Amino acid sequence: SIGEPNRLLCWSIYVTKKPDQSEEDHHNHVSKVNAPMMIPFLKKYGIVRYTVKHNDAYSKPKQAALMAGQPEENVLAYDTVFEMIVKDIESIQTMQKDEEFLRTTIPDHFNFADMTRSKGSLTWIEEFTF
Amino acid sequence: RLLCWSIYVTKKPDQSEEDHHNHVSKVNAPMMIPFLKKYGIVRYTVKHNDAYSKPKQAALMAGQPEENVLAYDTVFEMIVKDIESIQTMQKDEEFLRTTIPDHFNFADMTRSKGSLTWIEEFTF
Repeated sequence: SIGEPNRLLCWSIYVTKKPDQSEEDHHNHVSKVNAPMMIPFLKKYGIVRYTVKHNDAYSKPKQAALMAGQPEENVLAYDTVFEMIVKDIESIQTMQKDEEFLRTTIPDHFNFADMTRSKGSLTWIEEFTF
Repeated sequence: RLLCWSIYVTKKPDQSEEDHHNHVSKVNAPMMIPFLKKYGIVRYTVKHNDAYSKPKQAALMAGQPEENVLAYDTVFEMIVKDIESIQTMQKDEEFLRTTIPDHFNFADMTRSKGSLTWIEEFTF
């Protein structure tokens, strides 16, 4: 019954925006509509931290200057990345079975995500703050 | 707006998972911390997609096509207030002297990627 201790986990979702949609629209929906919607469920299931990472018109010129010289192929091209730190997987498995979470959030994904081109990652992490 | 400098690495093709992640945590990471501190770096997060996380990833993503899995072995995240903090570090000759050759010990540098993003963050 003794087991390897639980390490901090990061659950990350990589979102490509809908083809027709504009960057403004995608990013507005995510920060203004989809984020307030998610906050409640994350609190409830004991998510440590929630980070939304934007690669939009504000970051891309900073990105082009920092990575000048690199081929476009060496850039990760997702419009948004959502990241949730949790202490254990069961937090997120239970939230994925939440009928309320699902009927709320799942149809909203069709307003900003191309699901044929989105990805997920569940990692254990080492974090250092300075 | 805080920024996130993210590097996505696939292990060297003739290297085991065990060795990749051992190298990253024990060799690369203590090499990097001094430089990250010294420049303006706020937070450094190493994410590991190895045999500890993969069974948890599979349980959680059960049913989904394998193509939906992000395939990188390690992901390195640097929070900074400006790109200038990363640039200054990437022109430190002792940083370059030591960290570049170390990349050849863990990363397949044909299949690595970077991203720079601005972040929204809510702590609970």
